Amino acid sequence: ATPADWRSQSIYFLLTDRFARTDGSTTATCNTADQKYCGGTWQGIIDKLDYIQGMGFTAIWITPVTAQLPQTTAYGDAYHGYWQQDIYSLNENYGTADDLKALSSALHERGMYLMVDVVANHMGYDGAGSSVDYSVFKPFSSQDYFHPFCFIQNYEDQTQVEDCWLGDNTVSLPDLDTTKDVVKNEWYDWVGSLVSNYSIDGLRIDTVKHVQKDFWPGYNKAAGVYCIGEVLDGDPAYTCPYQNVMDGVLNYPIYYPLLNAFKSTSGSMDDLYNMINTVKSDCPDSTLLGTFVENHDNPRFASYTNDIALAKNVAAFIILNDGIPIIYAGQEQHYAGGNDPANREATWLSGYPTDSELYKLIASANAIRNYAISKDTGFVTYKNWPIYKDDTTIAMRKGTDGSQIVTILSNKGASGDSYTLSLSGAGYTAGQQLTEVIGCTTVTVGSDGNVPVPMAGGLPRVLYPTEKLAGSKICS
Ligand SMILES: *[C@@H]1[C@@H](O)[C@H](CO)[C@@H](O[C@H]2O[C@H](CO)[C@@H](O)[C@H](O)[C@H]2O)[C@H](O)[C@H]1O
Ligand SMILES: *[C@@H]1O[C@H](CO)[C@@H](O)[C@H](O)[C@H]1NC(C)=O
Ligand SMILES: [Ca+2]
Repeated sequence: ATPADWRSQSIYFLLTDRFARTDGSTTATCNTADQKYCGGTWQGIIDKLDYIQGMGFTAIWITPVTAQLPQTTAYGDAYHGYWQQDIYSLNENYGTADDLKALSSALHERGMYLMVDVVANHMGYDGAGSSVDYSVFKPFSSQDYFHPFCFIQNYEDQTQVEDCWLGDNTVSLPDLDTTKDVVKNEWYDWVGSLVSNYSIDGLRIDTVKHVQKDFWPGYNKAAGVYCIGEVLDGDPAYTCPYQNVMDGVLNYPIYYPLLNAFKSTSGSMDDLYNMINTVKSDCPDSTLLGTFVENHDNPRFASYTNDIALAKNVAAFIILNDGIPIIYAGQEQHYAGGNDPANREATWLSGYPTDSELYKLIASANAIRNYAISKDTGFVTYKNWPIYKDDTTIAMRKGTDGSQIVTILSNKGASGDSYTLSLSGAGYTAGQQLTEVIGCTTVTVGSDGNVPVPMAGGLPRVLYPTEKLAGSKICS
C-alpha cells in the first residue's frame, strides 16, 4: 500500500513473542527480566484480531520475521527479532511461512494492513566482534560484506554512526557495508521478495540513521510499499531530512515533548506546541510521520505516572495528531514497565479486557478519527493546528472547515478541578452543536464564536459537529 493509502491508518505495534500464544493462555509465565522467548506466535495474533480491531486500529506493526542467532546470550534470546542471521528463513519460534501468510490474509479479510519490521543495518552474533564466524550469516557469509569491527563512540561523527557497529562485546551486531553494490543489490532483491511473498502492506525500517542516506531510496523503491524509518533522534533538523530518502519517519521529535507535557501535572505545553509547529513547517510531510509516546525502546508512559487521566490525554493526542497513530501493545492496559527488558511485557497476562479505561478511550478516539476520515477526504492532509495553550492545556484543530475535530487536552490529571474554558479559534459558527465524543456530552458554540468547553477530571475533550454524526454509531 502507498504512502497516500497509509495516511488514514492507525497502527497497533506488537512484539510477536509477547502478544499472543497459539494456546491462547492468559496465565503463561513471561518474566521480562529472563529475556527469553515467552512463546507468542503469528497464529496467536490471528486469534486476537477482534481485540485489536475493537480499539479501531486499521493495521498492525509486528517485530522482525527473519531467523535469528540461536543462543540464549548473556542478554537472553533473540525474542525481539533484531539479531538476525539467515534472512531467507523465518524465525520458527513464531510459526511457519504459511502462518505468516495466514496472518497477512486474516488482516486483509478484515480490511486491515500488515506492517513488518525490518533491519538492513546489521546481523546479530553471540559474542565479541573478534569471535564472529561470518559464515553463519545468510546470504552475507563473509567478512567482505561487513564494515571493519569498531563501536560507535562519537555520536556527533555521522560517518562513525554509519560505519561502526551497534551492540557491545557481549552481543555484537555486525554492521553490513551498505556502501557496497553487492549488499545494496541483495537487500533490494530481498525486501521486494519479502513484501511479495507475504503480501506485506508497509514496512517499519529499523536503525535508519546507522545506514548512509544513499542506501534508502533504492530500498524504499524495491519494497514497493510505504516505509516508515526509525531515526532515533529528537532533533527535527537531524531526523526530518530522512524523509527526503524514505516515505516517513517515526516522530521522535514530537515524542520527547509529548511525553514531558503529559507525564506530569507540571509538564511543558509550550514545548509540545512549539514542536508541533516546528515539525509542521520544517519536516517534508508531517502527515506521513508516525506519532507515539510508548515503544519497546523507552520506559512506558505509566512508568512515569499511573495517573489514568494523563494516560487518556496522551493516547488522544497520538490518535488525533498529524500522521499515523501508533500505540504499543500494553499501553491500552496501562502497562508500566521501565527500560528494556521491563517494557516487553506479555499482552496476554492482562487477560485482554475490552472494558479497561484505556481500551475504551482508544476505541472512542479511533472511532471519531475513522469516522471523520470516512466523511472528509481532506482530514489526513489538513496540517494539525494548535490553537490554544496555557500552563495545563493544549487545544488543536484538524480537518476540513465545517467537519473539523477540535481537541482540548489537559495535564491537570485525575484530581483536576471543574471549570469552563472559553476557547477561541475553533472555527465553528455560533449556535453550532458539538458532541464531545469521549464522554458523549454536547456543547454549543456561543454568539461570539467561542466554545464553552467544560473541563473536569483532567479529561481530554474531542469535539465534532453533532449534525455531522448523523448515521454514525458514535455516542449512539
Ligand atoms: C531497532 C534496532 O536497531 C535495535 C538494535 O538491534 C533494537 O534493539 C535490540 O537490540 C539491542 C542490542 O542488542 C537489545 O538490547 C534490545 O533488547 C533489542 O530490542 C531495537 O529494539 C529496534 O527498535
Ligand atoms: C520469496 O519466494 C521466492 C520464490 O520461492 C524466493 O525466490 C525468495 O527467496 C523468497 N523471498 C523471501 C524473502 O523469503
Ligand atoms: Ca551501519
